Amino acid sequence: IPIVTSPYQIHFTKTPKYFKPGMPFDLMVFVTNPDGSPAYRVPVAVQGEDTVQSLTQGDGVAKLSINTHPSQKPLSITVRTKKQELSEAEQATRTMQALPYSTVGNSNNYLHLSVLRTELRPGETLNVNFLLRMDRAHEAKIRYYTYLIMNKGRLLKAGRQVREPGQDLVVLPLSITTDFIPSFRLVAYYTLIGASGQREVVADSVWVDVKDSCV
Amino acid sequence: SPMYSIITPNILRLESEETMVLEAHDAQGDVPVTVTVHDFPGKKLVLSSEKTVLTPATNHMGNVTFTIPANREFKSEKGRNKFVTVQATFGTQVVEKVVLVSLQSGYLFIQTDKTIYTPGSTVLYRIFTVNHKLLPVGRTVMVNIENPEGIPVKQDSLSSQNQLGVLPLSWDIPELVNMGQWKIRAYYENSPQQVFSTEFEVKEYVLPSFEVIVEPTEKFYYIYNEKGLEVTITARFLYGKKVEGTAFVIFGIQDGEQRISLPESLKRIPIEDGSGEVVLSRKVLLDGVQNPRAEDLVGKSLYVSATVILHSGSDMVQAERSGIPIVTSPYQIHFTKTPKYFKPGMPFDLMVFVTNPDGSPAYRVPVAVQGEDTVQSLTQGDGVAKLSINTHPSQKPLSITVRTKKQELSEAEQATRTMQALPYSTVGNSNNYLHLSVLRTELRPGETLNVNFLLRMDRAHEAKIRYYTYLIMNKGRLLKAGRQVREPGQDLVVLPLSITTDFIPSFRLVAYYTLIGASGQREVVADSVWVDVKDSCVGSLVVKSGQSEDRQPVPGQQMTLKIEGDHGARVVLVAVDKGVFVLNKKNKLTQSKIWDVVEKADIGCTPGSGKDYAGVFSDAGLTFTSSSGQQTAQRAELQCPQPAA
Amino acid sequence: LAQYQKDAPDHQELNLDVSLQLPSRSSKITHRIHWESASLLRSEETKE
Amino acid sequence: SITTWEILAVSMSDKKGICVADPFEVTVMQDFFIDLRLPYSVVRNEQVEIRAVLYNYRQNQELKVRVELLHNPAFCSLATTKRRHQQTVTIPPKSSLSVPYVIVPLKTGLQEVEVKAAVYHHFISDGVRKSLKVVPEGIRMNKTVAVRTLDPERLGREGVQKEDIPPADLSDQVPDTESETRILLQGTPVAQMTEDAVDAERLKHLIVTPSGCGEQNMIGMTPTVIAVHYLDETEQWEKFGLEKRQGALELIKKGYTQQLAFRQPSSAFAAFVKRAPSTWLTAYVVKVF
Ligand SMILES: *[C@@H]1O[C@H](CO)[C@@H](O[C@@H]2O[C@H](CO)[C@@H](O)[C@H](O)[C@H]2NC(C)=O)[C@H](O)[C@H]1NC(C)=O
Ligand SMILES: *[C@@H]1O[C@H](CO)[C@@H](O[C@@H]2O[C@H](CO)[C@@H](O)[C@H](O)[C@H]2NC(C)=O)[C@H](O)[C@H]1NC(C)=O
Ligand SMILES: *[C@@H]1O[C@H](CO)[C@@H](O[C@@H]2O[C@H](CO)[C@@H](O)[C@H](O)[C@H]2NC(C)=O)[C@H](O)[C@H]1NC(C)=O
Repeated sequence: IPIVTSPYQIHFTKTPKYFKPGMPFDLMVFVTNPDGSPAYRVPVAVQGEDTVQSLTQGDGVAKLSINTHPSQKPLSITVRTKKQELSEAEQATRTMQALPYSTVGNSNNYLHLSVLRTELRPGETLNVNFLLRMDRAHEAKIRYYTYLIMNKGRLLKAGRQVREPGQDLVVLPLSITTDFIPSFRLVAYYTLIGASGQREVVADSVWVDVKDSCV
Repeated sequence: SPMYSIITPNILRLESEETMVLEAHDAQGDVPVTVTVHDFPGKKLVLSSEKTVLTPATNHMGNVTFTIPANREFKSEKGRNKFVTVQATFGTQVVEKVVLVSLQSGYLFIQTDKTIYTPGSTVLYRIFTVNHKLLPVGRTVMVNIENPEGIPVKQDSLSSQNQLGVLPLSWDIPELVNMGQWKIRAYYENSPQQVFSTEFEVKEYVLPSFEVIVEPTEKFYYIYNEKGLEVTITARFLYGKKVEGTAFVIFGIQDGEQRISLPESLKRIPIEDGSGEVVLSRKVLLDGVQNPRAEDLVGKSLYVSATVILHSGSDMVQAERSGIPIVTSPYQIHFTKTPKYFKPGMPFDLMVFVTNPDGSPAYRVPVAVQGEDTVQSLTQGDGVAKLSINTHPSQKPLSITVRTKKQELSEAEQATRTMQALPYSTVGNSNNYLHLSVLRTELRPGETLNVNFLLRMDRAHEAKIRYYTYLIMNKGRLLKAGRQVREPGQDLVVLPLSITTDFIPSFRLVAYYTLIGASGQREVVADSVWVDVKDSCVGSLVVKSGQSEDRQPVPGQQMTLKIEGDHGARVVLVAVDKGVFVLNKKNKLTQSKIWDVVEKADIGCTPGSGKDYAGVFSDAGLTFTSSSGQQTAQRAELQCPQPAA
Repeated sequence: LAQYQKDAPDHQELNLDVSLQLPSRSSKITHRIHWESASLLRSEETKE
Repeated sequence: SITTWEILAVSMSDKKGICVADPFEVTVMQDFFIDLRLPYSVVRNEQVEIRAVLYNYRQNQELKVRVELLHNPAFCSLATTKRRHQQTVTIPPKSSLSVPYVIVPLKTGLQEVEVKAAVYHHFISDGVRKSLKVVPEGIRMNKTVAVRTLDPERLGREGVQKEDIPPADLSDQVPDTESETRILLQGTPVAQMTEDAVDAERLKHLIVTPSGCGEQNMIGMTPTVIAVHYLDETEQWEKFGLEKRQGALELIKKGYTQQLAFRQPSSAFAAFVKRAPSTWLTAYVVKVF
């Protein structure tokens, strides 16, 4: 039975440590009870502005997101609970610092992945969003993304998602089956020849969790 | 010069709070704004209150409120449309817009102790008086009781002020009475044209001691089923024990409002272990009708009438199941939750509503787009499936067809639906769009919702878009509005939105940006989407037993009734024998039917999007007007334009 | 044409004052029939 | 009453609004009991059968029951004060048994019937006392006395009308039974006497901007002023356009502004301030204003 000052314990273990400068960044905050059990419906907030809050989901994860500026400087991240009636001294907090994504030669050509955060059950569909970020002089050369699915130490699924000029954001419906249990990573990349005739490869990845059940 | 803007709903209501949103775009320094409401036509002046200052610190924002009164002068015209025009003064530049007025003032719900009564007995009834916000209001209500042919026999007039919006009343039925359907009709004093009603039955009856349930295996009939319609009989006493007896069951066909009976479909089965089963074969059906075509049977409906008597011979109950459709498909697909306007050159979301033939939502049926078999999705719990396409910059309408892919079922059994979407028209065909994308789940209060804003324009003007302007429409009024700032290079921004009890049952999110583009021309681009919220109470009222043991109490015994609920609320109770509902369970009021009436009073007519920025707001239920000249389309009808169907 | 409308002529001129003399005769039931009550139903019940 | 009660509760909160709770069910029951199932009504002085149902829900025990119909001064049967009408029956376990009785109603009204039963070797008993309506022979009739038209201007002459309603003769009325006289009045809705108005299709052209001299300003102001007044009384702004009245208000207000520039210092009007004042034009503006 722990002896602590705060009825909660916040962890960035499930939070990505690298943000995209000038691009929105998602924060997956893992809030737990002192023993290690997930906390339910505790409102945590970003250090900047008390208005940006969110209540923890059923699995002990809270969803927050920021809109990063094109700053190449690391971004300080601090999350703090705002549970009512409890004093500020009782509110848990955790602090980390994220690092910026580095493009090929700092060309400022990025790929951004964004995915829904909910208790995912096999048999439902998931919309994967692919966002291209680059100067539009080279946007016509990106006609597709190439994605792969890693699950349980092996490649489960892979394919192409076509893209037309001017459509920086594309949506790919993905059906979740029992094979994606317990968790999987989605990697994606595009390629082109830019600058003065030089090969450029930009990549991105994201980790997804699946709800506990039998195959 | 900066552009001033006023945002108000399409239709304003009497005797209710009306949100007024004032904004200035690209403004510099402070600007005082005075508010005034005039009558229309003519000038008599109905309200002169309220003023505010749009501040660069507040991003030139300011929300103010007003309330439209009701007197003998307002309540004069009852049958035709009348309007009032609010004028807004931004410093010295005045902006004004004519607005539609609704003569409705709130809601009326009527509860009775029973659904069916005896001559010479007492009728107890309570009326809950709430405004459009479902909060207790104190107003004078006019109630009338009419006979089967519509003759008012008893009428009341009373104020619920200081009674917390509850009017408990009573009335005695004489023995000299015409049995049949009797209706209670009520309307507020300041809104005589908005009439509410609920019905009850008068009969010479005695309550039975057991219930009869007629359960079809499927709530529909597939024509080419060789076995025919299977209907399971279930019967039990009112206290929960199994019934032993013999049943006589008969079938029939319902065509429109006229019912045809099949005499030879009669069967006689004993009821054993509190249950029975009877099957109407396909051959008997074809023999019952004189039409040998099975195609003509599609679209008609069946009904079942059962007569059950105990093996003691002392009681008898008649039960009925009706409206069982005769269809080719066990499902019905609808684009009702899908927007009818797509963005050329941008991905578009499809919200497909698949239902069972009766009208109930279907669960976990896999539907797919007709074009390309790879895109499939299973329906969620509320009968909605998520599909999406990658649109080409085609200015030609795009045909969308969805077809279910449920296994084992034949292609003839697969439901399908076909529609054609329309392209969004930009200002001068500038091809500068706004795209909204939002998660699709059963939204419960206490969760956060991430709204995604995607900007589309040439990067020569992307630095000029420094903010978005968003508003939330819920239950015919503006609930929340604000700005979301944007820095250069951030075409996509995310805004977490927290869902509270106020967003029930559904809300629309509109958003827009503005700038001076093309060759020096003001441009306004808008987008919208309609979101559903899970049906539930605003608070939480729970009734349970205080005792934890001594199952099945004894008649007359004292027991403890435990009621858990929000602090400060007033609770009304009624305990009825379930036998009355076995005789008549119609007109039973519930929370879901309350949210059903609210949705039927919504002024929004489209699940978002639109032909242009003006159609976005006009379809959502908003009026927009600026100092520059851009304004919403004129609307003079309270109702929503009817689909072609 | 505006003066034709505005106070547009109409067929209603209802101004009926109707009263009843009851067998009990404790009071005389009296009602008025105007335009707003043109098609209004008035009903009364005696127990004899 | 032995049944499952459905308890409906609705809450009223000034902050959380109205809420209809889920119906709550309370199942009241007794292991052994009787159910006397009467008809809603019975005809006076005619023998009828009543059905009393006795329930035994033991899983392995059949019960020997003494069931008795008690004496009644309003009903005739074998039950008298000296002689009771009692039977001894046996009910198998998990079953029900009905014991019929024969009675005769003797007097009208909501009269009382009572039955009792007790089992041997267990001290478990039940009794049912219910009332049912004893109705004399006959049936309802809703005959009409008279239907007539009221017209004081036409009937009675000189704005006054008087008329009687004779009582119904109804020689077939059952003695000492209620009889209501239902009086209904309904006025005669008279409409029409209105001719069609101009549909405002081709009237959209009368929006003219005032300009020119004083009389020329009145020429441009003339059609715009009367048009808004015509559309107001015809309430045809739905077809014409609600936004166009606000635009016409600016032009009419603008015409009133330009008209005062040609006003003579003696409150007279002419084409110019140099021109002699026009008596006709002065009267025309008064008619317009
Ligand atoms: C890799 O190749 C295999 C070939 O075995 C692919 O599996 C087939 O996928 C198609 C999808 O159209 C199915 O219809 C076939 O039934 C599959 N093959 C078998 C043997 O079942 C697979 O899709 C390819 N890609 C990946 C990522 O595995
Ligand atoms: C006598 O009373 C009856 C009601 O008991 C009335 O007639 C009813 O009229 C309705 C139409 O509005 C029918 O649906 C019912 O079936 C009628 N009932 C009958 C015929 O018993 C009416 O007030 C009187 N009718 C007669 C025939 O005397
Ligand atoms: C409109 O203005 C009202 C001012 O009365 C705002 O209400 C206040 O909002 C702030 C921040 O949300 C709260 O801290 C205050 O407590 C609110 N006032 C009261 C009396 O409680 C309202 O939020 C504004 N709405 C919009 C959409 O701008």
